[PDB]
Amino acid sequence: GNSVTYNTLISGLGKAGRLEEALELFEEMKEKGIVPSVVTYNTLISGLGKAGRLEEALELFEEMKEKGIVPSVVTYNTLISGLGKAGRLEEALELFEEMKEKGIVPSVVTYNTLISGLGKAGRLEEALELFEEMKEKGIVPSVVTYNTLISGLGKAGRLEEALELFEEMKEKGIVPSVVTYNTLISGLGKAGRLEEALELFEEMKEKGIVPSVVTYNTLISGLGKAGRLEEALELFEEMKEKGIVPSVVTYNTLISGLGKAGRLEEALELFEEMKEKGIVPSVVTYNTLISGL
Repeated sequence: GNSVTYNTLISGLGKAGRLEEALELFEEMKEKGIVPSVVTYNTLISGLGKAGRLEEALELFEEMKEKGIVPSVVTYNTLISGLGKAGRLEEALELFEEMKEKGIVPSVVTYNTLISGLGKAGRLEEALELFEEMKEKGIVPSVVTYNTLISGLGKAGRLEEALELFEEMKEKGIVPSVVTYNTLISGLGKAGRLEEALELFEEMKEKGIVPSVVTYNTLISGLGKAGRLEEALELFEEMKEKGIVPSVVTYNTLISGLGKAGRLEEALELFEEMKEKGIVPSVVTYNTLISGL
């Protein structure tokens, strides 16, 4: 047993999940003073990552550094992924800087990862810039990345820039996720801009993706306060003739907007129809029927 034996053996242990034994195997691949392969390090360290075991992985990465062994994307990208899941962002950005300083090219999933991170930790403006580096060196922003920026801006209330990133999204060709559109919906909705919203709902239902219940709900909430009851009923019987389950929020909304605009009976049979589908009639609905008699 020299080298590649050990390595493939580790390929097997690794895939089997028998990792501690692999680490110990490394201990015997080191005690007698031997050098493993970059492949081995990659896999072993990847396992180290997946199973949380991160710091040891870093130390082994440094050990690899003192061995002259050159990392390779998936290596770094892993490290990064690890540090990111644990939110140790800045250190990972540091190592990423090391990466680009040693000539190795950050991938797309790389930036995607960083951005996932920095977005999660809110520091957005630091990351938009990473993303713009990302375009300036060519690498295509996958839907992941974009949607990240989108949710970011969304909760940050930059609004406009996002829509730009959104209308430069579809134009670039890539497909806008569902979560995207529903979040955008939250965007325009909060701002109470029904028009541009609904038209983006038109722009989404025309591309082959299906709106979540949340979209409907909020939409008809905005409309719920907007007094355009009719088109809301339209979207909600459409909701029926689309399959989506009307949440208690939605039903309570319609019934409240109907409780805002009299009609009475329709809402009562809507209340029956609400029960027949199994639901928890919230007291606010009841009080809605109170404030209308």
